[PDB]
Amino acid sequence: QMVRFIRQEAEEKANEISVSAEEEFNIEKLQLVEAEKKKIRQEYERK
Amino acid sequence: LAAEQEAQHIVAAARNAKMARLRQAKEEAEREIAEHRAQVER
Amino acid sequence: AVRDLSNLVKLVTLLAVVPTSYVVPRSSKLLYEDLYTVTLFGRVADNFRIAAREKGFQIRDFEYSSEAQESRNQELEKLVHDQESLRSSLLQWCYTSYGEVFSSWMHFCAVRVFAESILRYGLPPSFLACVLAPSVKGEKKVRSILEELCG
Repeated sequence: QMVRFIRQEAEEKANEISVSAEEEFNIEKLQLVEAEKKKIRQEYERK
Repeated sequence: LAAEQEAQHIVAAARNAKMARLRQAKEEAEREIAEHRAQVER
Repeated sequence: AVRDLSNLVKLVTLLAVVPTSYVVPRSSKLLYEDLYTVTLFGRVADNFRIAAREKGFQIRDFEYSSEAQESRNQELEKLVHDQESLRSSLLQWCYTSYGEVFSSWMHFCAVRVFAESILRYGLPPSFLACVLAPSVKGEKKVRSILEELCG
């Protein structure tokens, strides 16, 4: 009843947290590539 | 209760989120360096 | 109704329902007896509500924590100490004040008697009066004796 529903909700929260883990890994992967263009611009052709 | 076990799994996944973000940041630094190296080598 | 934390059972809440089957572990009985407890568990709010105030017996209000009950007991001890102070030490102070007031009233009466004597005799201080607490017939006898100098 209520206990089983709470367990299902917490399992959904665990799934959401794991999805957030994967999303944060991909977010680091994208963000490291992001903002590199300006650094290369000031570092490579400015030099 | 199953709720306690599911909450423990949720806490484990929450910790794994912080773990995976930090783990992926270092590896993605390599991708950023690779893009910079391609731009330089050109 | 009040100060029910002193009889608390310390998932469960202070209810003491004075005149339940669910997936939650209702197989329990709280020790909130001075009242009685009912089968309830905090895993399901519905079970606790049914066992406390949903129907039938009503949940009795209690002090938030058993620490509140302990503080109430300590304040009761301090209040009893203050009342005992007011009833023994302040009572002795009141008795001393009553004795002082009696002495002051006697002094004022003596001053008034001296003034009355100065009015009815020589101005310099000189009195030969007396003070007592006789009955009404005693006052009549005193008046008969002192009718020579009556107001």
